Amino acid sequence: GTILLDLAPEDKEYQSVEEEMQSTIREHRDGGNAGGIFNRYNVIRIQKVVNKKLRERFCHRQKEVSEENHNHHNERMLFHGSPFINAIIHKGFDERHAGGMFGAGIYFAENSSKSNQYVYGIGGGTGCPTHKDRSCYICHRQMLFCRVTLGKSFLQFSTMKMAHAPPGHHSVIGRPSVNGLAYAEYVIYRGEQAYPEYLITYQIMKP
Ligand SMILES: Cn1ncnc1[C@H]1c2n[nH]c(=O)c3cc(F)cc(c23)N[C@@H]1c1ccc(F)cc1
Ligand SMILES: [Zn+2]
Repeated sequence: GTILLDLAPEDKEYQSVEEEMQSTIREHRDGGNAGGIFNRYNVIRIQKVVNKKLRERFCHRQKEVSEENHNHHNERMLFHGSPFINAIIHKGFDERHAGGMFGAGIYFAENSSKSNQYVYGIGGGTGCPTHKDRSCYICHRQMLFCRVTLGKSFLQFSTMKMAHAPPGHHSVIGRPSVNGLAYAEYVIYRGEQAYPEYLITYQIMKP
Protein backbone atom coordinates (compact mmCIF):
# COMPACT_ATOMS: atom_id res chain seq x y z
CA GLY A 1 0.00 0.00 0.00
CA THR A 2 1.10 3.56 0.72
CA ILE A 3 4.47 4.39 2.28
CA LEU A 4 5.12 7.93 3.66
CA LEU A 5 8.77 9.09 3.56
CA ASP A 6 9.62 11.95 5.92
CA LEU A 7 11.58 14.85 4.40
CA ALA A 8 14.21 16.46 6.60
CA PRO A 9 13.84 20.26 7.16
CA GLU A 10 17.51 20.71 6.09
CA ASP A 11 16.73 19.09 2.63
CA LYS A 12 16.40 21.39 -0.44
CA GLU A 13 13.22 19.41 -1.41
CA TYR A 14 11.52 20.17 1.99
CA GLN A 15 12.63 23.82 1.67
CA SER A 16 11.25 24.09 -1.91
CA VAL A 17 7.83 22.72 -0.85
CA GLU A 18 7.59 24.98 2.22
CA GLU A 19 8.64 28.02 0.15
CA GLU A 20 5.83 27.29 -2.38
CA MET A 21 3.31 26.83 0.43
CA GLN A 22 4.28 30.01 2.29
CA SER A 23 4.83 32.33 -0.69
CA THR A 24 1.48 31.51 -2.36
CA ILE A 25 -0.65 32.68 0.66
CA ARG A 26 -3.01 35.43 -0.52
CA GLU A 27 -5.61 37.85 0.88
CA HIS A 28 -9.08 36.17 0.70
CA ARG A 29 -12.38 38.02 -0.09
CA ASP A 30 -14.10 36.32 2.87
CA GLY A 31 -11.75 38.03 5.39
CA GLY A 32 -10.58 34.63 6.69
CA ASN A 33 -14.00 33.04 7.45
CA ALA A 34 -13.34 29.72 5.71
CA GLY A 35 -9.62 29.06 6.20
CA GLY A 36 -8.94 31.11 9.32
CA ILE A 37 -6.95 34.31 9.93
CA PHE A 38 -3.19 34.05 9.21
CA ASN A 39 -0.23 35.43 7.18
CA ARG A 40 1.96 32.30 7.53
CA TYR A 41 1.92 28.62 8.38
CA ASN A 42 3.87 26.54 10.90
CA VAL A 43 4.99 23.49 8.89
CA ILE A 44 5.06 20.40 11.19
CA ARG A 45 6.33 17.89 8.61
CA ILE A 46 6.43 17.15 4.92
CA GLN A 47 6.17 13.56 3.69
CA LYS A 48 6.62 12.07 0.19
CA VAL A 49 3.76 9.71 -0.69
CA VAL A 50 4.75 6.43 -2.38
CA ASN A 51 2.03 4.21 -3.81
CA LYS A 52 2.99 1.74 -6.55
CA LYS A 53 -0.58 1.32 -7.93
CA LEU A 54 -1.33 5.08 -7.95
CA ARG A 55 2.00 5.81 -9.64
CA GLU A 56 1.27 3.15 -12.35
CA ARG A 57 -2.18 4.69 -13.15
CA PHE A 58 -0.68 8.19 -13.19
CA CYS A 59 2.26 7.28 -15.47
CA HIS A 60 -0.06 5.35 -17.86
CA ARG A 61 -2.39 8.39 -18.16
CA GLN A 62 0.59 10.81 -18.45
CA LYS A 63 1.81 8.95 -21.63
CA GLU A 64 -1.74 9.15 -23.20
CA VAL A 65 -1.94 12.91 -22.48
CA SER A 66 1.65 13.58 -23.78
CA GLU A 67 0.68 11.86 -27.10
CA GLU A 68 -2.39 14.16 -27.42
CA ASN A 69 -0.41 17.30 -26.53
CA HIS A 70 2.53 17.26 -29.02
CA ASN A 71 4.63 15.03 -26.65
CA HIS A 72 4.26 17.42 -23.65
CA HIS A 73 2.34 16.09 -20.63
CA ASN A 74 2.43 19.64 -19.14
CA GLU A 75 2.60 18.93 -15.40
CA ARG A 76 2.14 21.56 -12.67
CA MET A 77 2.61 21.13 -8.92
CA LEU A 78 -0.66 22.34 -7.29
CA PHE A 79 -2.29 22.29 -3.84
CA HIS A 80 -5.32 20.24 -2.79
CA GLY A 81 -7.16 20.61 0.56
CA SER A 82 -9.81 18.07 1.60
CA PRO A 83 -11.23 16.40 4.73
CA PHE A 84 -10.68 13.15 2.72
CA ILE A 85 -6.86 13.34 2.33
CA ASN A 86 -6.45 9.95 4.09
CA ALA A 87 -8.56 8.22 1.37
CA ILE A 88 -6.80 10.12 -1.46
CA ILE A 89 -3.30 9.00 -0.36
CA HIS A 90 -4.46 5.37 -0.31
CA LYS A 91 -7.00 5.20 -3.15
CA GLY A 92 -6.08 8.24 -5.30
CA PHE A 93 -8.37 11.02 -6.55
CA ASP A 94 -11.81 9.93 -7.80
CA GLU A 95 -13.91 12.10 -10.15
CA ARG A 96 -17.07 10.15 -9.13
CA HIS A 97 -16.94 12.05 -5.81
CA ALA A 98 -17.31 15.38 -7.73
CA GLY A 99 -21.72 22.86 -7.65
CA GLY A 100 -18.17 23.53 -8.91
CA MET A 101 -17.48 26.50 -11.19
CA PHE A 102 -16.10 24.16 -13.87
CA GLY A 103 -18.39 21.22 -13.33
CA ALA A 104 -17.72 17.69 -12.17
CA GLY A 105 -13.99 17.69 -11.80
CA ILE A 106 -11.19 17.53 -9.26
CA TYR A 107 -9.98 20.95 -8.24
CA PHE A 108 -6.51 22.32 -7.35
CA ALA A 109 -5.17 25.71 -6.44
CA GLU A 110 -1.83 27.38 -7.18
CA ASN A 111 -2.35 29.39 -3.90
CA SER A 112 -2.03 27.20 -0.78
CA SER A 113 -4.37 29.53 1.19
CA LYS A 114 -7.19 28.80 -1.33
CA SER A 115 -6.79 24.99 -0.77
CA ASN A 116 -6.63 25.74 3.01
CA GLN A 117 -10.28 27.06 2.82
CA TYR A 118 -11.35 23.43 2.03
CA VAL A 119 -9.41 21.40 4.61
CA TYR A 120 -12.47 21.19 6.97
CA GLY A 121 -15.17 21.31 4.22
CA ILE A 122 -16.99 23.88 2.07
CA GLY A 123 -16.60 27.28 3.73
CA GLY A 124 -14.41 25.47 6.29
CA GLY A 125 -17.49 23.70 7.72
CA THR A 126 -17.47 23.91 11.53
CA GLY A 127 -13.68 23.86 11.55
CA CYS A 128 -11.42 21.51 13.46
CA PRO A 129 -13.12 18.41 14.99
CA THR A 130 -11.81 19.11 18.55
CA HIS A 131 -12.65 22.85 19.01
CA LYS A 132 -15.14 23.52 16.13
CA ASP A 133 -13.00 26.47 15.09
CA ARG A 134 -12.37 27.33 11.38
CA SER A 135 -9.45 29.45 12.62
CA CYS A 136 -7.96 26.89 15.05
CA TYR A 137 -4.26 27.68 15.80
CA ILE A 138 -3.75 24.39 17.72
CA CYS A 139 -4.97 21.47 15.60
CA HIS A 140 -2.72 20.09 12.87
CA ARG A 141 -4.11 20.36 9.34
CA GLN A 142 -3.03 18.51 6.25
CA MET A 143 -2.86 19.47 2.62
CA LEU A 144 -1.45 17.85 -0.47
CA PHE A 145 1.01 19.33 -2.99
CA CYS A 146 0.27 17.24 -6.11
CA ARG A 147 1.69 16.46 -9.54
CA VAL A 148 -1.18 17.44 -11.91
CA THR A 149 -1.11 16.43 -15.57
CA LEU A 150 -2.75 19.39 -17.35
CA GLY A 151 -1.94 18.42 -20.95
CA LYS A 152 -3.74 20.64 -23.42
CA SER A 153 -5.63 23.01 -21.10
CA PHE A 154 -8.75 25.08 -21.75
CA LEU A 155 -8.44 28.49 -20.12
CA GLN A 156 -11.52 30.45 -18.97
CA PHE A 157 -12.33 33.46 -16.79
CA SER A 158 -16.05 32.70 -16.24
CA THR A 159 -17.92 29.57 -15.18
CA MET A 160 -18.13 26.72 -17.74
CA LYS A 161 -19.80 23.66 -16.24
CA MET A 162 -18.73 20.47 -17.89
CA ALA A 163 -18.56 16.78 -17.18
CA HIS A 164 -15.25 16.16 -19.04
CA ALA A 165 -12.49 18.31 -20.54
CA PRO A 166 -13.45 19.85 -23.94
CA PRO A 167 -12.67 17.70 -27.05
CA GLY A 168 -8.93 17.27 -27.56
CA HIS A 169 -8.21 18.85 -24.11
CA HIS A 170 -7.19 17.39 -20.74
CA SER A 171 -7.94 20.07 -18.14
CA VAL A 172 -9.63 23.40 -17.48
CA ILE A 173 -7.90 26.47 -16.00
CA GLY A 174 -9.91 29.18 -14.35
CA ARG A 175 -7.93 32.43 -14.27
CA PRO A 176 -8.64 35.47 -12.04
CA SER A 177 -10.40 38.53 -13.44
CA VAL A 178 -12.11 41.64 -12.06
CA ASN A 179 -15.73 40.54 -11.30
CA GLY A 180 -14.60 36.91 -11.70
CA LEU A 181 -12.31 34.58 -9.71
CA ALA A 182 -10.06 36.08 -7.09
CA TYR A 183 -7.34 33.39 -7.67
CA ALA A 184 -6.80 30.64 -10.22
CA GLU A 185 -8.09 27.09 -10.11
CA TYR A 186 -7.16 24.00 -12.09
CA VAL A 187 -9.59 21.23 -12.95
CA ILE A 188 -9.10 17.67 -14.19
CA TYR A 189 -11.90 15.20 -14.93
CA ARG A 190 -9.97 11.90 -14.39
CA GLY A 191 -8.50 11.01 -11.00
CA GLU A 192 -5.48 9.34 -12.60
CA GLN A 193 -4.38 12.80 -13.85
CA ALA A 194 -3.04 13.77 -10.41
CA TYR A 195 -0.55 12.15 -8.07
CA PRO A 196 -0.56 13.18 -4.38
CA GLU A 197 3.23 13.74 -4.22
CA TYR A 198 3.61 15.54 -0.87
CA LEU A 199 1.60 15.38 2.33
CA ILE A 200 2.07 18.54 4.36
CA THR A 201 1.10 18.66 8.06
CA TYR A 202 0.81 22.21 9.38
CA GLN A 203 -0.83 24.81 11.60
CA ILE A 204 -2.00 28.28 10.59
CA MET A 205 -0.31 31.02 12.68
CA LYS A 206 -2.14 33.74 14.61
CA PRO A 207 -0.99 37.22 13.36
C1 LIG B 1 -15.65 21.24 -1.81
N1 LIG B 1 -14.94 20.39 -2.74
N2 LIG B 1 -15.24 19.10 -2.84
C2 LIG B 1 -14.35 18.70 -3.76
N3 LIG B 1 -13.53 19.68 -4.25
C3 LIG B 1 -13.93 20.76 -3.59
C4 LIG B 1 -13.37 22.16 -3.75
C5 LIG B 1 -11.86 22.23 -3.57
N4 LIG B 1 -11.32 21.39 -2.75
N5 LIG B 1 -9.99 21.47 -2.52
C6 LIG B 1 -9.11 22.39 -3.08
O1 LIG B 1 -7.92 22.47 -2.79
C7 LIG B 1 -9.72 23.34 -4.04
C8 LIG B 1 -8.95 24.30 -4.70
C9 LIG B 1 -9.61 25.20 -5.55
F1 LIG B 1 -8.86 26.09 -6.23
C10 LIG B 1 -10.99 25.15 -5.79
C11 LIG B 1 -11.75 24.14 -5.19
C12 LIG B 1 -11.10 23.26 -4.30
N6 LIG B 1 -13.12 24.07 -5.48
C13 LIG B 1 -13.85 22.88 -5.04
C14 LIG B 1 -15.35 22.97 -5.12
C15 LIG B 1 -15.97 24.06 -4.50
C16 LIG B 1 -17.37 24.11 -4.52
C17 LIG B 1 -18.08 23.07 -5.13
F2 LIG B 1 -19.43 23.15 -5.14
C18 LIG B 1 -17.44 21.98 -5.75
C19 LIG B 1 -16.05 21.93 -5.75
ZN1 LIG C 1 -8.74 22.76 17.06
